[PDB]
Amino acid sequence: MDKERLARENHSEIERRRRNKMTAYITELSDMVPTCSAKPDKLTILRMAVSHMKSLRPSFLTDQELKHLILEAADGFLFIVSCETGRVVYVSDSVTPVLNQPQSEWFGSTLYDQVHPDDVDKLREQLSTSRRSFICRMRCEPHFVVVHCTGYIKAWPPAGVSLPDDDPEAGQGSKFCLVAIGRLQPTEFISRHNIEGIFTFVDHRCVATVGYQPQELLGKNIVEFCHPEDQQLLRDSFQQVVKLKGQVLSVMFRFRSKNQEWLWMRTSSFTFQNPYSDEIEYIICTNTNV
Amino acid sequence: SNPSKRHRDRLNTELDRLASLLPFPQDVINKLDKLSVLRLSVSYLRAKSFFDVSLKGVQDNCRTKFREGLNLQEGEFLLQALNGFVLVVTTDALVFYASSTIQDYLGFQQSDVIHQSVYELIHTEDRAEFQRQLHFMERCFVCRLRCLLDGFLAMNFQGRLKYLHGQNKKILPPQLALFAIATPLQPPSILEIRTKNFIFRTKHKLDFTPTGCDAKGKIVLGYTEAELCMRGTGYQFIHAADMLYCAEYHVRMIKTGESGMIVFRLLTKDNRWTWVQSNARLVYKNGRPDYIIATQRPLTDEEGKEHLRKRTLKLPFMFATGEAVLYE
DNA sequence: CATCGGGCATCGCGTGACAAG
DNA sequence: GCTTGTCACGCGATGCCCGAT
Ligand SMILES: O=C1C[C@H](c2ccccc2)Oc2ccc3ccccc3c21
Repeated sequence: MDKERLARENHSEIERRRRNKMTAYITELSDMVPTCSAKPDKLTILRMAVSHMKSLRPSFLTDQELKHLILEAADGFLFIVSCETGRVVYVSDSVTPVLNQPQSEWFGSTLYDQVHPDDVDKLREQLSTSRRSFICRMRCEPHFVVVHCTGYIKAWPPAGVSLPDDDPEAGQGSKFCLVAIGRLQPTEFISRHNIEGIFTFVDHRCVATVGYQPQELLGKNIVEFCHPEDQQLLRDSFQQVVKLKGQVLSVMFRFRSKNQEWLWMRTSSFTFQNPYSDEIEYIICTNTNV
Repeated sequence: SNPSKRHRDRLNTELDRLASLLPFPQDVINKLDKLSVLRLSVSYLRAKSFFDVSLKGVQDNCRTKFREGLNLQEGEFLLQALNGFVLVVTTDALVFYASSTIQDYLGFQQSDVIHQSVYELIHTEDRAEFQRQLHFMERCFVCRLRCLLDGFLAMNFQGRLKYLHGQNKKILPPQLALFAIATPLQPPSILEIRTKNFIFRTKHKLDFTPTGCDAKGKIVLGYTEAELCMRGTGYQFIHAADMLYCAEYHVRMIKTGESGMIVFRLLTKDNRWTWVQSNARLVYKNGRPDYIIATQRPLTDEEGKEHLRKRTLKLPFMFATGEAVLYE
């Protein structure tokens, strides 16, 4: 068709859609301001909106509104610790609905004092020397919770915040700080263990077989997941597979699944020998559902 | 003068007075058009009306002024710890709110995305999925969003469906809006950035127990020299899908002094797998083997999986994938 | 208690200048 | 040198207000 004419009509349509958008926004403003929706023209709606915004009023949201949105989205509590000693510099009130602990228990504490001892080492690895993401077990007999932490390393002190002379923070002199959020949270698979039974390699198909993620098994002994009436049989199988190197030993036992159910599993086990010194590197296991 | 222009000037005066009150820096306000001026005015009003009904401090026992200053920024601190951005989306797929950090992850300005169709930011093939997540409450899914940074970024959305009060729909009850946090994704593998000629050499005992390592090796694998020799032989470092290949090539090296090119995965100190193309040589002393010198070059995941697809021997566990740990 | 014409105010439409990209 | 969009402007068709019937 005529190029000039279709350009003209497209432009007219664009302007008409712009006008319609403007009037729709005017109607939204009339719906949003106080006594407009209790009808007026465009100018009065605009003046009343101007007055209402003058009443209401840089960031689009206040700090508390942003915090509210984040917490409503995915819970969590903010903690700022020092990377030197783990000293808890700040902790929000959200630690109470998350860990069932008052703010006082964390203030004057250190991050290592609030999580499981077996994780302390790991936390050091996460605190030595931008983004950080890890999983630990925090306190609340003592009871622990798996807590996922996502945060970042920030130069201390922070900008904008005043640090008075008589403040407890005035003498610490920390250079870096971790600012993070903590939140509550028939196939087969192969695995490699040490001669004592500790999961040192876990196939990803574990999820489809026992319901665990690989990280939930690595480091733990396989006997911890086995039924007590089969624990000694499994331990004897692991003991004898070491003595008969290269030989394959099969053992059937009950495995505690993710739902804490009992799954009957057949485990084939043999040893991997160093091709120079013939020493056992690890035990290869194929664990199959039955 | 004439009546039409006078009315238009009265409208423009009201529009500019609306713009001067928007909660944005003036360099953002000055480059706004009238349409987005009205749009973000509506957005501010809707947000304030929602927070008036949904919203409303350190313990007085734990009150110091420095802690008070930290509390007055707690919101920005959470936002920066998100590693991503906030997104509140109405039932009409309109962006009720998006935090500023979206610009850091997608390149879109906050003032341009608020009160707009969220589908404009989402890949078409994924839009339907998002809609199915917009209609128990807790939500956890993945979507590819448009990325203008320097074309699309896959992102994990973790959120909830909650009633968006104070919207004055016509009087309709509030609709379920999605409050979510969008974060990037994760791979468990180390690819070098300066990949090219990052060849590093390692020294080993005859049983492939590390004894020395060069600087580039400490950079690639992430172990210190002392840490590399305290975890047993190198077979504790090898992916379970490569242990038999490494053993076969170790036998070859024992037999003829040279192993040949072998592609396999080493376990970093971050418990990640990194591909290496290696060649293990036997050094001698008085005619008897003394130690091993292995010169490795890091590979990308692409070249590594190509080598695995073109594997010489067919061996058990060849296509197995998994995670590992290492102790001393 | 309306109804009726004045003249100015609202308002939607199409087009042209102008500019970012 | 083309495309999409913003802003202003001219222009009628109704709107509102209000003396004057
Ligand atoms: O070259 C290596 C790397 C590695 C290693 C390097 C650094 C740290 C830990 C482990 O062990 C090996 C074990 C068996 C091999 C067989 C053939 C060729 C190379 C190897 C190698």
